[PDB]
Amino acid sequence: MKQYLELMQKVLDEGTQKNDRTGTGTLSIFGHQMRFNLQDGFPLVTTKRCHLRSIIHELLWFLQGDTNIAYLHENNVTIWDEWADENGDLGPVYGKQWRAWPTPDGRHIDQITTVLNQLKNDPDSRRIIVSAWNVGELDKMALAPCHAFFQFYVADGKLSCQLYQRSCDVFLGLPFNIASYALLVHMMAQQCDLEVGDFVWTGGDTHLYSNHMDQTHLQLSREPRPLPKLIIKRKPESIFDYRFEDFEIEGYDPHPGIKAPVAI
Amino acid sequence: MKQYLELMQKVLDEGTQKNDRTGTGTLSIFGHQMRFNLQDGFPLVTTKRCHLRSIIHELLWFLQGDTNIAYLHENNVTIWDEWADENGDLGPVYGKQWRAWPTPDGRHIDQITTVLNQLKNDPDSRRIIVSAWNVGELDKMALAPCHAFFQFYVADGKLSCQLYQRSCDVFLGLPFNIASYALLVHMMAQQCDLEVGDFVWTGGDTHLYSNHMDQTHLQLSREPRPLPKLIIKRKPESIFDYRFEDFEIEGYDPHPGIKAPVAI
Ligand SMILES: Nc1nc(N)c2c(n1)CC[C@@H](CNc1ccc(C(=O)N[C@@H](CCC(=O)O)C(=O)O)cc1)N2Cc1cn([C@H]2C[C@H](O)[C@@H](COP(=O)(O)O)O2)c(=O)[nH]c1=O
Ligand SMILES: Nc1nc(N)c2c(n1)CC[C@@H](CNc1ccc(C(=O)N[C@@H](CCC(=O)O)C(=O)O)cc1)N2
Ligand SMILES: O=c1[nH]c(=O)n([C@H]2C[C@H](O)[C@@H](COP(=O)(O)O)O2)cc1CO
Ligand code: NA
Ligand code: NA
Ligand code: NA
Repeated sequence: MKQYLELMQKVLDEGTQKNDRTGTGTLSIFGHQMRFNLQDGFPLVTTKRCHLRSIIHELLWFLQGDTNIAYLHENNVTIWDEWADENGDLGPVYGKQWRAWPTPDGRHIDQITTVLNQLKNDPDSRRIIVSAWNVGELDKMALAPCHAFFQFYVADGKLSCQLYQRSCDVFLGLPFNIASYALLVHMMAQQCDLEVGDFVWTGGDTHLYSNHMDQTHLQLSREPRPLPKLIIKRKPESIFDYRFEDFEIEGYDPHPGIKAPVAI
Repeated sequence: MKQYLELMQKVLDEGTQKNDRTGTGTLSIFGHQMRFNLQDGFPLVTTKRCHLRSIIHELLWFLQGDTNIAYLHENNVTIWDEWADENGDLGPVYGKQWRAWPTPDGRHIDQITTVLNQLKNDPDSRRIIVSAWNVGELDKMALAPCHAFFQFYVADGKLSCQLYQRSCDVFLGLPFNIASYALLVHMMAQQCDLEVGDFVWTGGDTHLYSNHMDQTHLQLSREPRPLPKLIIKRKPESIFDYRFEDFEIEGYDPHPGIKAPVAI
């Protein structure tokens, strides 16, 4: 995507060399923002093939409030493998915080249900937020959330969303993270009878790993292609009733996939 | 400031009409980002007179963990009067969440001490974060947090900070928000023996109130003046031990103040 390839070139040209948690090393910038008008097309990177199978199941898993990777296994999804405990648990990561944020007094807040009701009853609200950054449970989480915080917004019948990503592996993570939240905006918009607006991506520590450089130079040599179109084939009874089969990406004609080793 | 006046003009050129909680009406955009290199000067708006005294005291109050306006009144600061209850209490807003975020298992997390220790011991960490968005306590707060989430970053011996402001009153609120976080970066950098880097401001619902329009255009007719310079005159033994008199602002030569009504 044009904005994505501009970010990748900016990190190369302007990033500072950092040592990181993994010992791999990165080039890093701090603070970036991109905007995708979702009526221009679904923002799925075209300069390498990105597989949505795993994205979609993961988002459906988040929405079910699930943090045990069994559901992912049942669908041959392995991306949470490293971090699950001997019983297949990750602790209270995204799904738990989205669906059952615990109050200090033993109650719970369903942030997804709250946002749905805010969009349907108070669409002008400036407080339509889902946060995974539960400070009091970070220690129990298998991994600290990268997509920390997102906010919805309604203007002129269009639903927009902004994601704050505290830490962004530009090569391996960001294509999938953009697609996940773009998919969620379409789902939310459908359940609230809204049109789709913008997906705004904001990054904190935005980096390229030092062993992703050959892959980065290859990708930057490729020209982007027109964006595909997301079709939702069925309107479920609620945001919690979608199925993998409900989604079709029409007209996705990407360049070949690019493999690179993940920093553990 | 150049960046601030460009934001005002963008809301005016690109914003849409929204009703709002307060009944006033706004012109708003969703998603914005701007940067202030703090080595260029202290980013206190010059195209109207802004009163740094309230900004400083409010920040010292936050850092104490206080959420009652009595301290502010001891120092003739009235900016929180409209939302306090009969006893001066705001509920568990910024200061409480910064210093003592309550967990479900009875603990409290001092996020300011946490990020100070991360900056001293693990400055490459990608999760040097303070959040005020405590979902489980929003209903106890007089106002939901506007400057909701911020992240620190270190490169080339300089401390940077990014704020996610989910809701921004551009004319009345934003000048105070920018200066407050810039001051905090200087204080943190002092305590960590770092130089100052960038303050990155990111906005969610970024709006001009309908009854701020004549004031906004008056300000836009003015040329920014040179940024003032912040001098800190002591190194306290901790981030919690600063005093109002430790700060001096040099070379602040603003255009006249512009009065506007706050939306309650
Ligand atoms: N959907 C999603 N994506 C994730 N990437 C992701 C998860 N779920 C959940 C967990 C973990 C999964 N880890 C993996 C990601 C990718 C592969 C992998 O090899 N994929 C292939 C094949 C895929 C396919 O076939 O379709 C391929 O893609 O080709 C393996 C494991 N993550 C977190 C995550 C991390 N990071 C960065 C920021 C920092 O570099 C560092 C954090 O470290 P720190 O705490 O110090 O900041 O990980 C992001 O940027 N975004 C993120 O979501
Ligand atoms: N809608 C809304 N709600 C909030 N709670 C909120 C904000 N906006 C924005 C920032 C913060 C509240 N801080 C302030 C900041 C400034 C003033 C103020 O009075 N400024 C004028 C004087 C006006 C006059 O004399 O008529 C000046 O600068 O001279 C009041 C409160 N929080
Ligand atoms: O620091 C601030 N900066 C700021 O701009 N505001 C403004 C944003 C909104 O106009 C208003 C909050 O109202 P609301 O929760 O509906 O967004 O106060 C409020 C605060 C309070 O800290
Ligand atoms: Na940038
Ligand atoms: Na504590
Ligand atoms: Na003190």
